[PDB]
Order: sequence, then structure tokens, then C-alpha cells
Amino acid sequence: ENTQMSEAYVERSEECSIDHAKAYKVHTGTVQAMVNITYGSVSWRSADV
Amino acid sequence: SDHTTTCTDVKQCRAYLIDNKKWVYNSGRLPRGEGDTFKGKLHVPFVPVKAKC
Repeated sequence: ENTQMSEAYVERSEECSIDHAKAYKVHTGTVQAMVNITYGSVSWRSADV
Repeated sequence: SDHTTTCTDVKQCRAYLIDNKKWVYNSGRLPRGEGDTFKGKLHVPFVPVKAKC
């Protein structure tokens, strides 16, 4: 004539802040590049476009 | 203190012990206490860290 309770419960692990699978949804976005420009008698100048 | 019990045999009476000066981590292999047991926290020493192997 006795009773043992013994409940259980699932929670996030402590290593979930260092490796996890992020789940993203992708739409169309911007396109960038980088160019190297020289013309005539000047040196190469580069910029992000 | 004391309380000499007026019964005969030692096999027909259970005994317990209430120590509350210190506190223990709530294991799954220990019996739960009486009422509201508080949520007081201890830090975990060796946490994961991202290093170079």
C-alpha cells in the first residue's frame, strides 16, 4: 500500500546555444559585386557596387 | 529530543530525520520533500565553448 509519483518533462539541452540547425525561408534578394577599374594612364581603383 | 516510545519491538516502528541546514540537487533517485521546495540555483561549471581543434 504505497504510491510513487515519478513525473518526467522534456526541455532544451544546454548545448543548444552553440550548435543548432537554423531553419530559414529564402526569397529573392539583392546582388552585389566588386570591380577593378583602370583607364588610360591611371592605376587600378576598386570599389563595391 | 528523547521521547522514549512506550512500545515493544524495533521492527514495528519507522524513523526519519529532518535536516534542513543544507540543500541537495533534485535527483530522480531521491524522494521529494514535504511542500514548497524552493528553486534556488547553482551554476554549472564546465559549459560548452566553441574552440579550435
